[PDB]
Order: sequence, then structure tokens, then C-alpha cells
Amino acid sequence: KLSPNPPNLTKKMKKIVDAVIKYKDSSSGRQLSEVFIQLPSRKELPEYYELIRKPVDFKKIKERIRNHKYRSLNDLEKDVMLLCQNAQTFNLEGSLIYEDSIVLQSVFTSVRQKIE
Ligand SMILES: Nc1nnc2c([nH]c3ccccc32)c1-c1ccccc1
Repeated sequence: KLSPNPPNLTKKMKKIVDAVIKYKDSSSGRQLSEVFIQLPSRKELPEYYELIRKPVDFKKIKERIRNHKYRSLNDLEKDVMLLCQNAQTFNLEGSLIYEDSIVLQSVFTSVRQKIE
């Protein structure tokens, strides 16, 4: 049970993550975040957990905002960048999931800059 963040910070983290999650592909209209909202279980995808040291998904990113685990936008950014790097490790270059993760990193940076 961590000490609560200032409300403005919690509110800002949620605003940024909400915008990344809602973002739609600029050609197909697909919500890029969809595959990354909730990890498959270990039973469903054991190869993922065999490879990736610290699985994260947008559900966990929201939990870490909620529980005040992130103490700044930099802590939040580190986990969103980890989510995308994990995608780049488990999926091939030139796969849609890989290339979607590169786009989502750019969306996070852009939205954070705007909300700041
Ligand atoms: N190749 C993937 N690669 N990365 C992830 C993922 N699901 C996630 C759910 C949450 C976080 C990362 C991932 C998948 C996947 C996509 C379709 C079906 C099963 C898993």
C-alpha cells in the first residue's frame, strides 16, 4: 500500500494511457492497442512466459496507475516502452504485432508531449 500520488498526476497518467489505448491506425482504423490489453495466461501461451522476463499489458499498466506504483510520468513511460520492447522480442520484424508496437511507442511519446 503505497502513499497516494497527487490526484493531478494520477489523472494525467490515466489520460495518457487512455489516449494510447483508443488510438486508431491511420489507414485501417484498427485499434492498435487491442492485442496488448490483456496477456494470454501462462497455460494459453507458455512460450511467451518462457522468453519474456517481465510481461506487461495495458491492464497491468492501469493497475500500476491505480495503485500509485508509478511515481512520475517517467515511471509510466518506462513500462509502456517495456510493453513495446517485449512485443519486439516475441514477434518478428515485419509482423503486424511488431510494427504495431513501434507505432504505439510513437503514440505514447506524442500524447505525453501534448498532455504536458
Ligand atoms: N503475439 C503476441 N504478442 N504480444 C502479445 C500478445 N498478446 C498480448 C497481450 C498482452 C501483452 C502482450 C501481448 C500476442 C498474441 C496475439 C494474438 C494471439 C495470442 C497472443
